Amino acid sequence: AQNPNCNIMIFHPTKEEFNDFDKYIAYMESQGAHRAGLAKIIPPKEWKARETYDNISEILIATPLQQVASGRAGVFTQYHKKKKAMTVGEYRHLANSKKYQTPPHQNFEDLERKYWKNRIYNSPIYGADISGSLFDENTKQWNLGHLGTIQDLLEKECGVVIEGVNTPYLYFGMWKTTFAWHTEDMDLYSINYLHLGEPKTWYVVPPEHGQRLERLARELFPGSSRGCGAFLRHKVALISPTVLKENGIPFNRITQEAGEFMVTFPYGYHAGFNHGFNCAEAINFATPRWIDYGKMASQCSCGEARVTFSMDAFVRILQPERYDLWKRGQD
Ligand SMILES: O=C(O)CNC(=O)C(=O)O
Ligand SMILES: [Mg+2]
Ligand code: NI
Ligand SMILES: [Zn+2]
Repeated sequence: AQNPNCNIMIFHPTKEEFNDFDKYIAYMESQGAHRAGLAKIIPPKEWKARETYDNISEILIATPLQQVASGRAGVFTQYHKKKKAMTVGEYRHLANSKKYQTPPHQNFEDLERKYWKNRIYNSPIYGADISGSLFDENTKQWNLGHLGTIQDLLEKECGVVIEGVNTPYLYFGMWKTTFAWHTEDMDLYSINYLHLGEPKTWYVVPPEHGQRLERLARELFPGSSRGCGAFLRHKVALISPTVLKENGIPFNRITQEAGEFMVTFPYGYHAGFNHGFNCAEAINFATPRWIDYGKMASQCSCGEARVTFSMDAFVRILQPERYDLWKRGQD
């Protein structure tokens, strides 16, 4: 069995190997990459996502989210308070202000220590989940707006034709902005490209051990667990590496830098934080190997997780018993 310790693998495709996205994903899995839950892909040196970022300040962040924490430094939840709209130029200036900017630090490790010590005492503002793309239309390789759609994958594998669309999302981050522990909707893959700015640190639990993280989360967030049988779908809970290590939960960590892709694999729980002002683009995708994960994915029916239009069909076709109850949650 390849990668039996479930280490995060790093790939360096050549420009030739960068042509066929599906084939490269399947290659990485042949090497055991999925066992980690997360892989890094460094593009060939010849590739570029677009020519310059010199003209992005006019993108609007219609609903910036202030991420307010509750709990203790290593075990906390965050709620998202909606803020007034601002442009990316306005948000970048805010990120760089004395109140929000990255503190002085020695290296990524020192910064990680400072994040876990101090995150809860601040409320950074995240421009998350903005429909759009920063890939040039002329970028033909690994262009996250030109991927094969999940609807088409389901049609190709299973013969069924369904409504829905699959588009990318932009994320504008600042120091301490946080993504809580989650898997993707319907335990899909994700791919994330860091277009510019400061790094993003990721934590990940191997898919084969995801249920160990779930059991810990039920113990650490006991009221949330009674409220919902899949409350990590709410995307609000944080657990630090120190707490994971104290509880024996297998995990890995890695830092993504500008110019690099990350892939998350079906049922790979992940969480993380941004080092400073940055912009990422991400989208969900599927392969044939996902279908069985999609059939088994948990679902939030308490009503909190409230998701996209396109998830309806995935539930309807892959999980027809749950359909009914899950849709009561969404309506
Ligand atoms: O970048 C972020 O804030 C969160 N991204 C993801 O969870 C992802 O790409 O799957
Ligand atoms: Mg602009
Ligand atoms: Ni994710
Ligand atoms: Zn729920």
